[PDB]
Amino acid sequence: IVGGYTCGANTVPYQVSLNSGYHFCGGSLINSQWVVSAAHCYKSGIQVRLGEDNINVVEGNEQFISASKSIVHPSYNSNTLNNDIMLIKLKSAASLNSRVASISLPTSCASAGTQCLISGWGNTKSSGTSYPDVLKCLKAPILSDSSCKSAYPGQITSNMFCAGYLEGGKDSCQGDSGGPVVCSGKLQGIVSWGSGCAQKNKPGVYTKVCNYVSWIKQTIASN
Ligand SMILES: [NH3+]Cc1ccccc1
Ligand SMILES: [Ca+2]
Repeated sequence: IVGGYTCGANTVPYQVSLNSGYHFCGGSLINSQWVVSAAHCYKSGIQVRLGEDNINVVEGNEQFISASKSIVHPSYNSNTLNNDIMLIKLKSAASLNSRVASISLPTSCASAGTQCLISGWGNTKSSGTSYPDVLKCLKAPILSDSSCKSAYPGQITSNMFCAGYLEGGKDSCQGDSGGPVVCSGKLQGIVSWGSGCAQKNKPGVYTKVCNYVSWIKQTIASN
């Protein structure tokens, strides 16, 4: 996250870190046994880390649970990043409390102008590299589809939305991928892609979760 603020420990209780020896992507806890992330975060050998603030220090609220199954969306296209969504089942259920909690799925799609919260452990610089150890947060609005398509001609599908600031300065970045965009207490987006971080006229692009609720619910019910 570029241009954000330190969230505070366990203030984003649905945020997870995906770990393969190191943090590589975010995700969101949607019930005691399932996480949703980006398909472009797929790899084998995922450990899900819940209850994290500092990802390099054991602070006492962590739960570390290995994945038993990963399910990339049937129509994910790695060239265009259309359908950039994946489900991860945990080998055992997490223990839910105030500091480790699920986030609700949306019943309706959020409109442009809605303010959302984006969070992650990704790069904090637009030029160069500095990775934080504690969770960073950013408040940002959903942009109109017309502004999003104007920023990225030929690249925005109905399964994507833009959020952020056309003036630049504040954005998600590498290492935030897979993490949550929460608006009005519901999971509306997944950090997906963009051109660089925090550049003028190049806002972040997010997977539009409201288009996937039926797939999520049916997949969880049968796996
Ligand atoms: N600035 C949006 C973004 C770029 C690369 C990875 C994740 C997010
Ligand atoms: Ca920790």
